[PDB]
Amino acid sequence: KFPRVKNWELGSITYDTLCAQSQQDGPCTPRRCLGSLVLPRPAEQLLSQARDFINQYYSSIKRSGSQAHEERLQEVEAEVASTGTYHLRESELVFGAKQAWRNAPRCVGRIQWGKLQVFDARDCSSAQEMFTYICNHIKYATNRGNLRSAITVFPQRAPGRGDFRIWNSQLVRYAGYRQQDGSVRGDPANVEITELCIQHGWTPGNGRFDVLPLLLQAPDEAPELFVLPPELVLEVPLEHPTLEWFAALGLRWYALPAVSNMLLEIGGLEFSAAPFSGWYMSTEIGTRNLCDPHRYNILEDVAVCMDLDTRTTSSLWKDKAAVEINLAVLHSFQLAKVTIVDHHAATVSFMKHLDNEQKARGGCPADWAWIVPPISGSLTPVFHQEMVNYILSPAFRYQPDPW
Amino acid sequence: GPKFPRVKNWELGSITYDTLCAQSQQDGPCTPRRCLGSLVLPPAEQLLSQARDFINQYYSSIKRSGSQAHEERLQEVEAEVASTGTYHLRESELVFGAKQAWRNAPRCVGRIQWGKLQVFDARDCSSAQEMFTYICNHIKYATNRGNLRSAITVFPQRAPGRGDFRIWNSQLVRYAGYRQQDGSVRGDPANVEITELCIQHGWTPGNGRFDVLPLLLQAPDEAPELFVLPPELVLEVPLEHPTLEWFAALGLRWYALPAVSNMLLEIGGLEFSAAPFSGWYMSTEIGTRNLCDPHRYNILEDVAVCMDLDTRTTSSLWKDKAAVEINLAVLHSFQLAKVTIVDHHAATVSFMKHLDNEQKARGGCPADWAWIVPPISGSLTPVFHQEMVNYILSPAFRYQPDPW
Ligand code: HEM
Ligand code: HEM
Ligand SMILES: N=C(NCCC[C@H](N)C(=O)N[C@@H](CCN)C(N)=O)N[N+](=O)[O-]
Ligand SMILES: N=C(NCCC[C@H](N)C(=O)N[C@@H](CCN)C(N)=O)N[N+](=O)[O-]
Ligand SMILES: C[C@H](O)[C@H](O)[C@H]1CNc2nc(N)[nH]c(=O)c2N1
Ligand SMILES: C[C@H](O)[C@H](O)[C@H]1CNc2nc(N)[nH]c(=O)c2N1
Ligand SMILES: [Zn+2]
Repeated sequence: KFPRVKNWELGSITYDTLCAQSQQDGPCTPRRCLGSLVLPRPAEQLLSQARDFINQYYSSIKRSGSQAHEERLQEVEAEVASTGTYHLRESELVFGAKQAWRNAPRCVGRIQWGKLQVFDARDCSSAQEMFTYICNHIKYATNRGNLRSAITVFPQRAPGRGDFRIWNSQLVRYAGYRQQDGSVRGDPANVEITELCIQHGWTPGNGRFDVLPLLLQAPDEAPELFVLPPELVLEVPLEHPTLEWFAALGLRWYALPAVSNMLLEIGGLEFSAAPFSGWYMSTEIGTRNLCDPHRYNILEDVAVCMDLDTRTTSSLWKDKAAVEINLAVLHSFQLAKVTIVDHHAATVSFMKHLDNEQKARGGCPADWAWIVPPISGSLTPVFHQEMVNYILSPAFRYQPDPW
Repeated sequence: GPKFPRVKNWELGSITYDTLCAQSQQDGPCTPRRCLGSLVLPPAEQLLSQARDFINQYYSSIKRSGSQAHEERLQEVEAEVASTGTYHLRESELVFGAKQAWRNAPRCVGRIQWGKLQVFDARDCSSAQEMFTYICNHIKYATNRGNLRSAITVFPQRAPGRGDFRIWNSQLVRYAGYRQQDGSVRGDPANVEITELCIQHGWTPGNGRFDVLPLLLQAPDEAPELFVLPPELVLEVPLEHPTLEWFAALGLRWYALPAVSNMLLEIGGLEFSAAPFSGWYMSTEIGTRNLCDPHRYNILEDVAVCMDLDTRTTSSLWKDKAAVEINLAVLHSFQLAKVTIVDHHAATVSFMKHLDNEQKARGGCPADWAWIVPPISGSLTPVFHQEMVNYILSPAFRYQPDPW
């Protein structure tokens, strides 16, 4: 029943009893674990999810069982029985948003979960309106390099009607232009979305870091193209602290990470468009985006620049190159006074979070493969920490691409 | 589409379906409610079906499934288990089972070599002293003066009532761990307990940072006897860095032969409580875990100081910089001393090749992602981008309780 969770660096042991609160199934079975896979292969229902969430809400404000709680439960009941759905009060939406983040098994920056600026954009009715909301989110979230965690929530999904959607995976991304020989100019992960924009009328550029335009879609309407104001998108030029030649690579990366393709679920209500943003962990840029073989794959260039023996693996030219690249990122952002957290500082904070959560809820869902950084795994405390992964709600989930 | 786990490699975009998982006959630690994938430690009738299953596996491997020899061996096993409670494997069956266990090991990234394993049968062994002889022969052959050769020595199987054959040490070669007066540990903290058992058993302990421990071998129903390994047999590699001339002055060293010895080899229901196996190292086992783990030698800070790095702030990546040089030092000294070793880049690339081989051969390959991805430079190796299905196949290697 209750799993024994152990830390092999300290020898400490805990028991996760929070997992018993999981109402949704994961991909694993007793016959085989599929935990390393990235994606997941009625009034009665909604009403129970709803009641559960309203319960979670009143416990949070410690007025559980009070009159306000009973009344709110009747309100939800009344509305669903009559209309087959219901709506969240703004304070409830704020609570749910923070809970969804807190329960995100794959997020290592959850120690911040309680500090989330929630923008209610549920009174939105057009791509143009979505665009203004998104532009405000960015201005606020970016805050002159002193990033602030924020989420903007658009109109919930409705039976029969189409979903409100942001077609980009993130609010800010660089284009990927397929060229003559199947090669790619820019970010290879964004080839498809870069072409969808062009197909909808965007005048493509020809650089390695062309910030893409947003394709916003209001219910049952073809998406609309919007270009983000260059001054709204803060970027950081990457230069190395000692290798004067690094800058010559002209590498640069935007300061704001803001997933916009995930779905936010609360009390059974589904918000198909709810972009969120906190701040980068340096490895996301230095390791994954700049070094993945299917991304900017610059590992070799930096290696040759450092004059390394890229002739053999055992020379570890790749490992050496990666480290400087990550150092270059940390340095640059620090130099541009833009918020960023290295993977050591980040994982250290997660461990406290795991402790805070152990005492607060008796456990914490975590996905090991995602919590452990892409470089220097065992050198971080999370590597040595066993973790239990299960699905809690409020939750952020993946959803199909709208095309 | 196919009703089997879909597996994707996000670097190449390719897909496969694992159908091999259908063959697993033992539940794992997970359930639809929660994944415990990251946890390290998560009846004549029953023995009969396990054995029949194995025999079938054997005859399939030699392409004689359904034949008379097959149907006769099955008859033979039932007869034997029927009038004794257990049964015995044939030479060729043990060799096939030992290799399959290696082959089925979810946590081993070196499985591409599973085919080339030297199986030393030692089921005749009847004393602790003879256990020592067998082990010394293993080390001698496996070490092969630096050109390591995969091998496993199988001792007598667990018998009804009779005591198990057990090697008390975790590996045939391990360094001592001495608890100090002030609380710290001299040597390898991981082996503090076994070092204490070697002493409670008459061993005259040394006081170095790298003292090779003696072996505590145990024959059925007898207390363990203490055997000291002849130094000439235990090959060690002094570590030095290729350009940091001062690294050699740290006096760090590591043995060449990794030989797990506390694992139980299970074949067709038979349990081999003592069956030490050895291959060769992946540089990160030494350079990253053993030398840099906080609870091991913990030399990260020392090395960082020597490189004159700013250990006051995390964002300097002093830990990352040192770990890299240490790992390179392990690779450089092994290459220098002509001792077999493989870095995490070559190792993982060869494992990708293995996955591709097993896809065609068995329709899948059970793998533990957390154990396959190396402790450093994770996403720089191809396995990180490879999804993996994990399940228990038999024969297999299993953890077993400490004999004491
Ligand atoms: C305060 C700064 C934060 C940091 C440093 C942080 C860091 C991370 C990192 C490293 C990842 C993995 C990214 C990847 O490898 O693709 C992640 C995933 C995630 N984070 Fe956070 N996070 C932070 C804030 C937030 C906020 C504000 C939210 C939303 C309210 C959030 C929601 C999530 C979710 C949903 C995932 C998993 C997404 C997926 O499955 O792909 N994070 N976070
Ligand atoms: C040929 C060279 C080999 C290499 C490079 C190799 C490499 C590895 C590595 C890196 C690990 C993980 C070590 C750890 O983190 O504790 C491992 C685990 C394992 N290997 Fe291999 N291996 C090789 C040969 C063998 C052989 C000969 C066998 C058995 C016949 C074997 C059986 C296993 C098993 C069962 C595990 C997991 C044990 C556990 O759960 O602690 N390996 N191997
Ligand atoms: N630090 C954050 N990182 C989010 C990183 C998102 C990642 N770069 C990405 O592209 N994720 C894919 C999912 C990749 N499996 C997506 N569709 O958004 N988030 N934040 O709020 O501060
Ligand atoms: N390279 C190998 N490494 C074996 C790794 C052994 C590891 N150092 C260790 O101490 N393992 C624990 C098991 C930890 N789960 C043990 N009890 O032997 N194996 N080989 O045959 O080539
Ligand atoms: C196949 C494997 O699950 C996949 O590559 C995972 C591993 N760990 C990860 N960890 C983080 N933070 N982000 C990722 O995208 C991944 N990808
Ligand atoms: C808690 C976590 O399971 C533990 O630290 C695991 C992770 N991956 C590992 N991988 C290998 N090869 N060896 C190990 O000892 C571990 N330890
Ligand atoms: Zn699992």
